[PDB]
Amino acid sequence: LKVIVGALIHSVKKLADVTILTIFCLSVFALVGLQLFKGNLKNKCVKNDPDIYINKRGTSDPLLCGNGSDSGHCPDGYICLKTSDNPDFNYTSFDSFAWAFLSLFRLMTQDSWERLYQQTLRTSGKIYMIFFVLVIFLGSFYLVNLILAVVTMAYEEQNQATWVKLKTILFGLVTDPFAELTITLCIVVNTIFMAMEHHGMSPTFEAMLQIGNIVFTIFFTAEMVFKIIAFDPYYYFQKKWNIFDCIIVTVSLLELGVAKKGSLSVLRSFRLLRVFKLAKSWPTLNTLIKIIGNSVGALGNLTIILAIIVFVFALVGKQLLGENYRNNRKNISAPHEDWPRWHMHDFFHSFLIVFRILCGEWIENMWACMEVGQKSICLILFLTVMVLGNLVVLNLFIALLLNSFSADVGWQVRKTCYRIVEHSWFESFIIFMILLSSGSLAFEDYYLDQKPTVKALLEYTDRVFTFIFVFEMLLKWVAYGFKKYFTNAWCWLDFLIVNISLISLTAKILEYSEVAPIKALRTLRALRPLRALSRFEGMRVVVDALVGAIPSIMNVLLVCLIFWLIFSIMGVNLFAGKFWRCINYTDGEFSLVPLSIVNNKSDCKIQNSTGSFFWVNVKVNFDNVAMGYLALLQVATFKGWMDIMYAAVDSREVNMQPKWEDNVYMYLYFVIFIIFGGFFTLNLFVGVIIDNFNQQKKKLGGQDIFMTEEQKKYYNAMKKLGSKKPQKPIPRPLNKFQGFVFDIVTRQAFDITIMVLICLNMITMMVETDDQSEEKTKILGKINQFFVAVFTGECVMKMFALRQYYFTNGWNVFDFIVVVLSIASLIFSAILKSLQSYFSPTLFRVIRLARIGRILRLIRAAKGIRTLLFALMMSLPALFNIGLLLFLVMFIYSIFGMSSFPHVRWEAGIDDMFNFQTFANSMLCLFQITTSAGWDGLLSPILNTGPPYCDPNLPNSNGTRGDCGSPAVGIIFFTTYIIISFLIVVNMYIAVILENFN
Ligand SMILES: *[C@@H]1O[C@H](CO)[C@@H](O[C@@H]2O[C@H](CO)[C@@H](O[C@@H]3O[C@H](CO)[C@@H](O)[C@H](O)[C@@H]3O)[C@H](O)[C@H]2NC(C)=O)[C@H](O)[C@H]1NC(C)=O
Ligand SMILES: *[C@@H]1O[C@H](CO)[C@@H](O[C@@H]2O[C@H](CO)[C@@H](O[C@@H]3O[C@H](CO)[C@@H](O)[C@H](O)[C@@H]3O)[C@H](O)[C@H]2NC(C)=O)[C@H](O)[C@H]1NC(C)=O
Ligand SMILES: *[C@@H]1O[C@H](CO)[C@@H](O[C@@H]2O[C@H](CO)[C@@H](O[C@@H]3O[C@H](CO)[C@@H](O)[C@H](O)[C@@H]3O)[C@H](O)[C@H]2NC(C)=O)[C@H](O)[C@H]1NC(C)=O
Ligand SMILES: CCCCCCCCCCCCCCCCCCOC[C@@H](O)COP(=O)(O)OCC[N+](C)(C)C
Ligand SMILES: CC(C)CCC[C@@H](C)[C@H]1CC[C@H]2[C@@H]3CC=C4C[C@@H](O)CC[C@]4(C)[C@H]3CC[C@]12C
Ligand SMILES: CC(C)CCC[C@@H](C)[C@H]1CC[C@H]2[C@@H]3CC=C4C[C@@H](O)CC[C@]4(C)[C@H]3CC[C@]12C
Ligand SMILES: CC(C)CCC[C@@H](C)[C@H]1CC[C@H]2[C@@H]3CC=C4C[C@@H](O)CC[C@]4(C)[C@H]3CC[C@]12C
Repeated sequence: LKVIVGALIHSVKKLADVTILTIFCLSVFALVGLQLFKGNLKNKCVKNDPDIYINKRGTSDPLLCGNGSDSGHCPDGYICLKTSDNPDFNYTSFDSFAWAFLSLFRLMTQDSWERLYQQTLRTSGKIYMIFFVLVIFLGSFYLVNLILAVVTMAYEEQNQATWVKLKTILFGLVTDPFAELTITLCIVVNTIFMAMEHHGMSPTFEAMLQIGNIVFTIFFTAEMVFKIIAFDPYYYFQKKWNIFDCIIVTVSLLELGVAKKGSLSVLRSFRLLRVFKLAKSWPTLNTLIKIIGNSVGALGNLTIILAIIVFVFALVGKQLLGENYRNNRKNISAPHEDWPRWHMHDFFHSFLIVFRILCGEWIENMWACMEVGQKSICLILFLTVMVLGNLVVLNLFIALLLNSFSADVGWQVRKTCYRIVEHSWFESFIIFMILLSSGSLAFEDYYLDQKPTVKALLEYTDRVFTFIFVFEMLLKWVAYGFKKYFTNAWCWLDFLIVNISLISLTAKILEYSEVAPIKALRTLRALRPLRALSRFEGMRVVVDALVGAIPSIMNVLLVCLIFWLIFSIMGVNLFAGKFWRCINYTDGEFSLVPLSIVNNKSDCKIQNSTGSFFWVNVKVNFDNVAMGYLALLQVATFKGWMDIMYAAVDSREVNMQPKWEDNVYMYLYFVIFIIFGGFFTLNLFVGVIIDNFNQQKKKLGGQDIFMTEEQKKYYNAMKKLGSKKPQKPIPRPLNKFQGFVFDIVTRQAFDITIMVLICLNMITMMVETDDQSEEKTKILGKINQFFVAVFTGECVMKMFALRQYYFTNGWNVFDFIVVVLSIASLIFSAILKSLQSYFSPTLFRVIRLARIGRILRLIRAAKGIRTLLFALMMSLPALFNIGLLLFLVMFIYSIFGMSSFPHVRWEAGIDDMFNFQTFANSMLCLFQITTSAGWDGLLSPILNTGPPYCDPNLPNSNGTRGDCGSPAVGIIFFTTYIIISFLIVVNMYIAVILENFN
């Protein structure tokens, strides 16, 4: 027992340092947030007229508004006041450290951090984007990387630790190579015929599909009969793949003999599994099948323990909270429906709740589970499931990732021009004329219409810039030469950009600025910032590194697309066009008509006596295979996963009003898709990526990636600083006056005392709350002097002792800086207390931030936190280059969105402050969706194409389609951005992982 106890202490010691780092960073950021905005979110609107709150369209909750300029304003007739109630159920805010640590925890884990990021900005202001980017990068991305690296190192160390029929049979053995190609082509054609379905399905089309299925079944059955006849059970049946083929074909002909053909729709797509037969031709698909098999096979024990854990947690939650869930339904249920959409009453819903927790969404059900049970018991269960659940899942993801993978005078002029081009006077000029040109696009926003001078200046700048670029291009042509220029890869990335701009501007100036293709091309002017990729050394290097994996990414992309086509043909069959519903739309907010009044289309048509009954489809549905792909991508990115998963369960059949959870068991389809097209299809992409960088690195022979030569030598210098830190030993003072001061300073317990004092300062900083007694305010202020005075005295003592000898140490300079900063902050506060200098309290609470600079002293005294911070220090250049590339991508998409969706109707995620009409708002939205959070909410107001959800007919300034977007371009934009950002962030994670690996 003692041996296993010690073993458990071990394998936790591995995460000891990372856990302490997480706790300390969370505490520091909690203190920063608490000081910045405490009890600020409780700023609901109240009508000047008891309490009168207005509600934002589409949401019953009150509207958090705040005083300031950046912060979100409030409708006329309302004054933002510190109404005493927190926005979400009264359970989310920064009014105290205990409520600030949890908010930062859920901001690190990223669960629904979109709401927090758009609330705290609405209240405090837009300028607070800095805190959120900092906590996401330094907090979320960094801490998850380090935890993943800890688990990876632990498990890597574990891994490396240890008659007539006979005549026909003779003639039936043709088995020509043409036969296998023919059968494979037959499989592909069967799939492509079964993958062309839709809502229309004219009778001729239905008959054609039926006869096609019949003939293909006939061919497959004839082939199986011929093979079994030619072979015997010992030869034919003995094969695993033959058994699979026989099972699928017999399940296809039995249903082909059923009364209701594939009425189940699970059997109408059971034959579709045969596409696995393409495993022979496809190595990547073979590897995917191997991944799944070994996950269920050799590595099946880990999955079994995961499943039993999830089942046990779901059962415990049900048994403990179902009675309260039923007794208090009205407390958490939606305004109209009588039951919560997600609850824990019966085992199925408890298991779905636990799966939602494991999926990365827990607070939404946490809050509600607090207003139906004791806060203590419901808080433990929700947190323990997350930590244990996400640890066990990431334990499988690595186990699968380590077993399947790795287990005349003209020529003189030409030469002169060639030499001139290489000159710095032109190179640097072009580099910063490519930066200014890219930057100038940010001012082309929707509000630009209101500043005629600004747009005129911008168009002058654009014309001059394109003229300059044409001159540069023709000079480069006349110097370098046609073949030399066109050989390079980037040379033509500039040529096509220049031509796009040229033809667009020529069309505009030719009084032909009305052609739809011309307008679309002009909308592609967001490609101008792309021109800065070649010039910058680091961005060019990272671009080359990324392009080095296109061959290794295309195969996995194709395999994922096929394995998703299967699930997009299973979903289209199970439920197509069955998502339509009859809604009642009185104001923005609408209530689907109860099935008592209208239960089908004609009823919703004859009872239109209210003037508002509407029959409209869900925004994301399963009508055809393209929408199936979109609705599977939303479930894979885990955003919009409920609007298309609620429609599924409430639908009954074609042209019938959805009923409350009639298809309560249709959640299994989405659960299965999540499992397979997620944990078993991203694991493939990741393994392929960790072998395409491991290769090409062993090929590079250790050459650093994402880094230039100057950055490499700087990295080497810093690596030496990792051992050069110590300076010469300090001589002891000779005179008693300085000698006694020195020998008192340098002592066994001096450092312990200073650390304890910093800990006490942290304690007295965290005891702070919102709206506390004036007595406690005075106490904190006075103890905020007992500490600043003491630290300044100690710093001046150590400065007097040893004179300039100690100044050589860098961190001594750092702590001197923090102490003098505290003194300066106190002086500034005292001076600003005057009657002449008065500003918002935010200025007080931001100047008071110097204390955290004064409590960062523990870093120099830390054990492993300092090592991890050193690793981050070394990795900074690589992450800087990748961040430059990511910001360039974000800028491209910002310009695209600003040009394309500045008129959509403000619904769901979009608001009056998170629109696309301004560059700041566009950057805010793109930063939010960079992690694929709320992208569904931003997409939904674009999918709308007709009334009432959007009014296609609406002046909308000059906006076309009124308040309705273009679903095709919206889907392309958002899907491309999320995929590209996933690639860039996984590059960042790989860079950090390898930097810590060294
Ligand atoms: C939409 O749903 C409604 C209600 O289900 C359908 O109307 C219904 O039509 C049926 C068949 O005519 C009616 O059944 C009949 O009821 C009368 C007595 O009212 C009885 O004498 C007949 O023998 C038969 O049982 C049903 O009552 C009627 N319900 C109502 C209130 O309208 C409607 O046809 C559906 N429309 C579509 C196209 O989905
Ligand atoms: C129930 O009755 C209402 C009212 O007739 C129907 O709404 C109507 O829907 C049509 C088609 O969407 C609308 O046509 C267009 O509407 C826009 C926006 O008003 C307008 O700009 C166009 O000129 C054109 O009229 C129609 O206006 C709209 N009428 C109203 C006032 O709602 C609804 O479709 C009916 N629903 C059912 C299921 O019977
Ligand atoms: C479906 O939508 C319609 C239209 O919004 C709803 O009817 C509307 O109900 C409101 C009351 O919530 C009516 O406003 C007021 O009603 C009171 C009734 O005493 C009246 O005294 C006021 O002068 C005022 O009219 C509104 O007029 C009425 N509009 C109509 C005629 O459709 C309907 O209740 C909704 N039904 C469901 C089940 O969602
Ligand atoms: C949204 C994009 C995010 C970034 C990732 C995706 C990038 C896609 C590709 C964009 C750039 C495509 C052109 C640049 C990539 C290829 C080039 C990538 O770097 C070029 C070096 O590999 C080779 O140098 P050069 O091509 O200048 O010339 C050397 C001699 N050879 C190579 C010509 C024989
Ligand atoms: C309802 C449909 C669409 C989804 C479920 C598909 C199921 C039934 C599939 C996926 C995994 C498949 C099995 C995979 C492996 C083997 C072993 C082989 O020696 C015979 C076939 C057999 C036993 C398959 C039978 C069919 C199977 C169980
Ligand atoms: C049409 C206008 C706007 C832009 C024209 C850009 C032209 C010159 C660019 C666009 C894409 C380029 C091609 C992209 C990739 C390759 C493969 C390489 O192995 C040989 C050159 C070749 C074939 C390039 C030749 C130049 C090219 C065709
Ligand atoms: C190691 C310790 C500090 C970890 C945290 C301990 C717990 C008990 C801390 C976390 C936040 C703390 C609270 C933060 C702020 C206030 C307001 C103050 O006017 C009274 C104390 C009170 C209400 C604190 C009580 C103790 C508290 C709940």
